[PDB]
Parts: sequence; structure tokens; C-alpha cells
Amino acid sequence: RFLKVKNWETDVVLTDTLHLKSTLETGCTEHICMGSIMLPVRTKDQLFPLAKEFLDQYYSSIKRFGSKAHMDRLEEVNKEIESTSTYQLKDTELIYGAKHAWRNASRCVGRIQWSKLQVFDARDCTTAHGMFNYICNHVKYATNKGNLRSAITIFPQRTDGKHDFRVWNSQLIRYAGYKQPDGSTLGDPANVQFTEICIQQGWKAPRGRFDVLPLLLQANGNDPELFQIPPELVLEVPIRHPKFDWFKDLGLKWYGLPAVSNMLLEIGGLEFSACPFSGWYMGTEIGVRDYCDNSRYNILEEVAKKMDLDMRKTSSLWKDQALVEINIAVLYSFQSDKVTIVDHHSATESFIKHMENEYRCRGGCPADWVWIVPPMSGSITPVFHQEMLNYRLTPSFEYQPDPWNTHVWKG
Amino acid sequence: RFLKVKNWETDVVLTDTLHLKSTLETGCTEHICMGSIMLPTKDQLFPLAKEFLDQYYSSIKRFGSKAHMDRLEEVNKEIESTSTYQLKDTELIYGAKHAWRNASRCVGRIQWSKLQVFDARDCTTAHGMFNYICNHVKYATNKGNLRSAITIFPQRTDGKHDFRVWNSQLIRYAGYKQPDGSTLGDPANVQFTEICIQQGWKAPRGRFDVLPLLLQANGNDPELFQIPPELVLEVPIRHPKFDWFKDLGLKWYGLPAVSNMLLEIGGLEFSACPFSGWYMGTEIGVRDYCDNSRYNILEEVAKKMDLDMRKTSSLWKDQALVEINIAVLYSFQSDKVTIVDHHSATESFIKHMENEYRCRGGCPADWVWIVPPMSGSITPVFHQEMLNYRLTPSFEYQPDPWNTHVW
Ligand code: HEM
Ligand code: HEM
Ligand SMILES: Nc1cccc(CCc2cccc(OCc3ccc4ccc(N)nc4c3)c2)n1
Ligand SMILES: Nc1cccc(CCc2cccc(OCc3ccc4ccc(N)nc4c3)c2)n1
Ligand SMILES: C[C@H](O)[C@H](O)[C@H]1CNc2nc(N)[nH]c(=O)c2N1
Ligand SMILES: C[C@H](O)[C@H](O)[C@H]1CNc2nc(N)[nH]c(=O)c2N1
Ligand SMILES: [Zn+2]
Repeated sequence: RFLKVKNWETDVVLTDTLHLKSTLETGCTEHICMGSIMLPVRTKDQLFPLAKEFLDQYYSSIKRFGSKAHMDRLEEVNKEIESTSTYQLKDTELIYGAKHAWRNASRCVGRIQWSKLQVFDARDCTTAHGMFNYICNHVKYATNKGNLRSAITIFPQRTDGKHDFRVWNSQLIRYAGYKQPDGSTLGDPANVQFTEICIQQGWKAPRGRFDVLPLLLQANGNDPELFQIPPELVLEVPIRHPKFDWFKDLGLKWYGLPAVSNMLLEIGGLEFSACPFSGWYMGTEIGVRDYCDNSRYNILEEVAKKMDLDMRKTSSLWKDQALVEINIAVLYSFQSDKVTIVDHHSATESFIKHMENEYRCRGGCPADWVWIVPPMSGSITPVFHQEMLNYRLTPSFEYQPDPWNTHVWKG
Repeated sequence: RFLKVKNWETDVVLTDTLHLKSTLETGCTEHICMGSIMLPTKDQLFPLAKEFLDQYYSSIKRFGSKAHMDRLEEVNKEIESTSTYQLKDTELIYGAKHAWRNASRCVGRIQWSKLQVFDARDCTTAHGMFNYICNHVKYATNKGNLRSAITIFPQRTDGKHDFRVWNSQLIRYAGYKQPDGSTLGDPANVQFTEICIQQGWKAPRGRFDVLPLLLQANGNDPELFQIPPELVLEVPIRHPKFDWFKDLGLKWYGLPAVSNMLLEIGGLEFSACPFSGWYMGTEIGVRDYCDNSRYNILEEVAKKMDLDMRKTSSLWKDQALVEINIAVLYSFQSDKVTIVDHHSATESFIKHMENEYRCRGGCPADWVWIVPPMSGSITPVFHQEMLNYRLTPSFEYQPDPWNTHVW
């Protein structure tokens, strides 16, 4: 079976055969599309098929499918699974797995970079302090004094699910958010719950609007521990606007390194529950979502007052005007400070190039339109008019329950 | 199988049971989601009739009543004999309103019950169709106080006698390919503008030439008709700040009136059913004016704004796009022509979603289409999970007539 997708702006049509390799379910049926739903301890029984398929993938990619090294590797994994109930990935396999999990992340507009992922193997880590050390080195390497480099650090895989490694932070660098008794929030409202966990775990909060949160790190199933990232490792960019001199006076800054640490990396049936990864920001992630979402810093009002906009009726589009200016300021600040950032125009154009190239060399490119289209100016970016097929390939990054809702507390 | 949709901006969760009434298929499977794809006999007809009549008589709280049972028998007898059947006026109106109500891609459905249905099933000629359309256009225009309306032409019989309005919308601007290379007027309508010329139309070859109506009755060759200009309300586009904006020579028409869709009620197929409401502002300013495949004026606008068009990261397109859309709303509002902005229309849709989940058990919705083409995340629909499924009565796509019509 072949499936065509059309770009309605360019009439370019592409044929997807890769969706045939898709095993996991999407959430949709013939009768209901769940395309806009955010989200629609594994025994030897189902593990070796997962292992075999990954190794079939891996050896195909190195043009060694069916070789003796391929058969011997299957046999070695087979006996290791039936003996030890799990198995260990070679370093080659882990690196392939990590890059392909990103390559397969259908919601990621940044995937043109997928093959340039720096993989740090932290599977020898055993303690929270050791995790802190690995994470610090990740942040320093990824940050590279503003010339950001994609990287992932992979901590030991789940075994029996009672010994998980977890990074309890949603991102390695995030600002605290404090709920005040009067109902107002200080800092990042997205982070109130995690901030309160940190403070309860002993963190002394500065209680400012841009406090970098501590790392809360869980090794081998033990209770998490608090560590402060050294501030010299945390690259931040003060946000100013190239024409509005009062913008700097809004006191805004953001950190430079987007580093997701709450997802689960699945490779050949193995589950890597702590796998922080980082790339670089698309400008709208800060300018549109982090500052302008009603449930975040929500500076639209203040920026619109300072621009002296007609804020009485929404049909004045003061919101849209303030939104563009905030996003101009974010891009200008990062570029001025020589910190890697990409605007949503450049990123989507690259994604289209990437996606076309993937259809030719790989037979398709799973893409979640709902997530790929930027949250402002959607239809003047070329992905808006691109039809996309969404399906699930492994290796993959998956969501996993927040650790504070599942963790058994030692004391 | 009783599904919840969360709004992530507000944490409000609604439970959808309405989807279990879904009959038609979405194009998705458990292995592949097609949410972003544009378009993924006597025995068949009576179950369709029964289903529609069953919901009709339920909606008037006469389900299981003598009148219900008698109408079911009556339509059963008419199908057995005539191999089709005719809708009571009441069923036609319910059917039409509910096809809008079920239009999962329509952000405007909060208005669904206030639809003016014009029964044109007595129509037999293109001239007759023209009369019905003019009356529709004039009624719906209402001197700028727009009113929703649908006009319903005779249902399909054997597919050889189809009524079709060949225009995609009753009112659309012509599109001409220049010898130099590019396109004058509306590029979306170039092929149709050609068919009009290729059928006899005398084009002014301007930038905003109202296209003629190409009307097909009972399956005959379509016929050209100029909509009287006094019925086509147009809005000159000016900006409430930039006086040079008027010099772009832009205007747009007030009445969006879709004419190429197929309306299906109780298995009956209404291949000609032009309907109209009023514009959301982005439909003109984002899509009509700024799509690269359309009027594509962003460059010229940003030029007149003296924006740095040298790097995309200046967001000069975004800045210009906003001003254009500010002007569209300002122009329509200044000329007292009905229009809604994407913030107001999306806020209305969430309220409407709330109502439908409350009084009906759900509301089919296609996030990819409900989210406006600009400023997506600062509208409430962006953070709204939605379930997409196909309920009937429905508006459906149908082949373009010139690919089908036997001449
Ligand atoms: C290098 C530059 C990168 C850019 C510009 C980028 C861009 C984005 C953006 C904008 C999103 C949408 C997330 C949101 O709006 O909340 C996303 C999603 C995602 N990205 Fe990328 N990304 C980059 C690197 C990476 C890397 C290195 C990985 C993993 C190795 C990755 C994996 C993902 C995944 C798994 C998602 C899914 C998000 C989710 O499911 O919540 N990305 N990306
Ligand atoms: C009254 C105010 C209305 C508003 C503000 C509105 C708004 C919209 C918008 C913005 C779209 C997206 C289409 C596009 O971007 O090209 C749409 C789609 C649609 N609308 Fe509404 N509309 C209105 C009235 C109506 C009426 C009166 C009907 C039928 C009786 C209708 C039926 C539909 C259908 C079937 C679609 C699906 C379009 C498709 O599948 O291509 N709408 N609407
Ligand atoms: N340019 C860029 C590059 C890398 C990372 C980013 C941030 C955008 C992003 C990418 C990937 C994942 C991601 O977040 C996953 C997530 C978030 C919140 C959760 C809350 C609860 C839970 N159980 N899982 C969650 C998973 C964000 N941008
Ligand atoms: N506010 C507002 C109110 C009413 C209508 C509109 C215009 C938006 C709209 C609504 C419904 C349908 C529609 O377009 C249908 C269409 C377009 C192109 C086609 C090309 C080929 C084909 N076979 N079918 C097509 C159907 C647009 N706005
Ligand atoms: C590829 C995608 O299906 C296509 O661009 C859609 C996206 N969403 C849309 N949304 C609306 N409201 N109108 C459209 O024409 C489209 N086009
Ligand atoms: C309800 C909806 O699925 C949800 O709000 C999604 C929509 N699309 C998105 N797209 C991106 N890039 N990031 C997001 O957080 C979301 N949120
Ligand atoms: Zn789907």
C-alpha cells in the first residue's frame, strides 16, 4: 500500500511507504480522529521481538542485514534476554537508537538536524551525584558558549521498574513559579507544581521571577536529590526589542538551552526513563508560548499597554501586534548575544526540505501537523499547506507519568 | 469509548458520547492519522432515511409516536415505489441546519440554528436558479447586516440530471494568467475564469472582476449569468493608520457563499446548495491576501511599511500580516458590514463546544481547521482538544463539474 500527501501551495505530491513499518497505534480509528489529543516492567515475552526488529533495523542501516555479525548479535541478544530477562545495547546501537528516536519524533519541527545528535552514554551512572555530573557536562557541551549543539545523555535503562533513573525536572533549565497567597503567580506558572516539590525537598527559593530551578535527580529508584546547576553553566539572554527601548525595562530574560528531561527513550524494547536531550530554541517557543500564553508569563497585556494599543476591542488585534513584537524581541536578543535560535519561518522551510528528503530516501516522514505548524503566523509558513501523515515508528520518545505520582518513597 | 477532551489552558474536561453515533469514516486508522489530509440504491437509501427521521422525531420529542411511525412507513412506501423520496419542508430545514451543526471544520457553528433555508426544489432551469441565487444573495447581504442562508436545489436523481453551481463561491474575483508570467486577479480562480471565458464570458481582465455565475440545471450545459452589481456588496480596504494602504487598490466582497458542496440529508443528495454566512477576518487577510498561491501582497505591503525584508527573523511577514488583517476588520466594520475577528469567533466556538457537549453530548471538530491561520496559540481553540468524526446530515465535497459533465 502506497499513500500520497499533497502540498496544496506547490502541488508537490509525495508517496509514503514508510507507514507500513508502523506497529504502534495512533489513537485514531476509522470512526474518530484523535489528531488533536495531547496524549491519546516489560517481560521477556514481548522483549525479543522488539529487540529483533530494532536489530534488523540497525543492521539494515549499516548495510549488514543478514550478515554473520547480524545473526551473531541476534543470538547474543536472544540468550541474554532469556538468561538475564533484558539485554544491553552496544554503543553503536544506542547512538543509532537515539538519533532515530529523534528522527521519528513526528511532533518535532527540528528534525533536519537528527543525524547530528551528540550521544552521551551515561549507562554506567549509579547515583544522583553521578547524574548531576553527567547533566552538568551535557549542559556545558550543549551550550558551547552560545553556539548550541544537539545532545542527549542516556542514563541506565529500566529493569524491574522499581529502580528507575528519572530527572524530575521537565527541562534541565526552567524558571521557578510561585503561587502567592493572593492568587497571583511569581515566576513561571508552568512550574508552580515542580517548584513546590523542590521547596518541600529542601530547596531554598530566591522567590524571584526568573530563578533557575534546582535539578531533582533520581538514581536507581532512590528518593530524588537536589542539585543547583552552577550558574556559570546556565546561559541566559536578556530580552530587549530592537526599536522599543522600554522593552528591556520589562525585566524579561530567558535561558538559551532547551533541554527536555521528562521523556522516555524506547530502543529495541528497552526503556530509558532518564534521557535528557537538548537542541536550540525556535523563537516562538519563548515568544509565543512561554511569554504570551494566558497560563504562562502572559506579558501580552503589559506589552500592549506600553505599545499604547487599542486594547478595548479584540478586533483591534492588539494581541497579535504585541505577539509579533515580543517575538521580534526574542529573536533579536538571542542573535545579538550570539546564542543559537531559529525563527519559525526558517525552521518550517527546513522541515519541508527535510520531509521531502525523507520521503525520497526513507519512504516517508511521520509528522504531526497540529504540532509542526508554528503557534503564530501558521499559514504563511510552508508547513501549513503541507499534508502530513502521522504514525508511530520505533525507536521513539514517549511520554511517561510524572515521577512524583508513581515514586515509592524510601524516606 | 466514552471520550474526554481536555482544554489545557483552562483544565476544563468535557466527555464526548456523541461520537458513538458516528456513521461515516474519517480516513484514519489505528496505524495512521490522516487529520491533516484535505480529503481522506433502494437498499442503501431506506436505512439512511430511517436514521435521519429517527433523529428528527427525537429532536421534536415525538420519537416512537404515531406521527413518527406513520412518517417512517410513508417514506418506506415511497422508496419501495419511487426508488427515492421527498423531504417534508420541516425535515429539509432540520436537515440543513444539522449539516452545518455537524460541519466539524466550521468555527462558526454557534449560529447553526439561525439558518435561513430557501427551498428551491421547485426549480427547473438555470434562469430559475439565477433568480433563486440573486434572492439568496440579496437576502443574505441585507445591506451589510449579513444573515446566514442556504438555498437548496432539486436533489440528485440519477446523476445525469444534477443541479450544480459551477462557481466555488457565488461571489469570487477573476484570475488571469499574464503573458509575462505571473497572474492578475485571484490565482485560485484562474482555471474557472478560463472556463467562463471558454464558455462566452467577456472578462474585463481586471484585478477584482466579479466572476459570472455558471449555472447547471437538470444536467444541461451550464449557463452564464452576471450577478447584478447592486447585489454584490464590496468593501474597499483601508488601514486605520497607514493612509498609503488605500493605494494598494484592495477591496473584498462582503458575502462568503460556498456553492460547490454537496448537502446530504437522510441519504438524499443535494448537489446544488449554495450557502453563506459572514467572513472571519483572517479568511480574507491571512488566506486571500497573503497566501503565496493567492493575492500574495505581503512583499508589497512590507515594502510600504519600510520593514527589514532582508532576513526572515525580523518577522516582517508577521508584522505586515497583522496590519493587513487589522485593515480588513477596520474596513468591514467602518462600512458596517458583518465580520468577526479570529479572537471573537474562536471564543464563540469554545462557548458553542461547551453548549454542544452539554445539550447534545459532544461536538465534532477538526482542530486543523478550527485554529485560525494566524496567532493560533493566543486563541482559545489552540489549547482545546477536539474529537473529529463524521455525523450526518453533512456537507461533503463533490467532484468539480467540468471533470464530470457530459457535454
Ligand atoms: C535542534 C533544534 C530543535 C528544534 C528547533 C526543535 C523544535 C521543536 C519544537 C518547537 C517542538 C514543539 C514542542 C512544543 O512546542 O512544546 C518539538 C517537539 C519535539 N522535539 Fe524537537 N527540536 C529540536 C531538537 C530536538 C532534539 C535534539 C530532540 C531529541 C533528541 C527533539 C525531540 C523532540 C520531541 C520528542 C518532540 C515531541 C514533543 C512532545 O511530544 O511534547 N528535538 N521540537
Ligand atoms: C455565519 C458565520 C460563519 C463563519 C464565521 C464561518 C467560518 C468558517 C471558516 C473560517 C471555515 C474554514 C474554511 C477555510 O478556511 O477555507 C469554515 C468552514 C466550513 N463552514 Fe463555516 N462559517 C460560517 C457559516 C457557515 C454556514 C452558514 C455554513 C453552512 C450552512 C457553513 C459551513 C461550513 C463548512 C461545511 C465548512 C467546511 C469547509 C470545508 O470542508 O472545506 N459555515 N467556516
Ligand atoms: N527547540 C527545542 C528543542 C528541544 C526541546 C524543546 C522544547 C520543546 C519540547 C520538545 C520535546 C519535548 C517537550 O516536552 C515533553 C513533555 C512536556 C511536558 C510534560 C508534562 C508531563 C508529562 N508527563 N510529560 C511531559 C512531556 C518539549 N525545544
Ligand atoms: N465565514 C465563512 C462563512 C461561509 C463560508 C466561508 C468560506 C469558507 C468555506 C466554507 C465551506 C466550504 C468552503 O470550500 C469548499 C470547497 C472549496 C474548494 C473545493 C475545491 C474542489 C472541490 N471538489 N471542492 C471544494 C470545496 C469554504 N466562510
Ligand atoms: C495541509 C492542510 O490540510 C491544509 O493546509 C489545510 C490546513 N488547515 C486549514 N484550515 C482552514 N481553516 N482552511 C484551510 O483551507 C486549511 N487548509
Ligand atoms: C489541544 C492541542 O492538541 C494542544 O494544545 C497542542 C496543540 N499543538 C501544539 N503544538 C506545539 N508545537 N506545542 C504544543 O504544546 C501544542 N499543543
Ligand atoms: Zn486521526
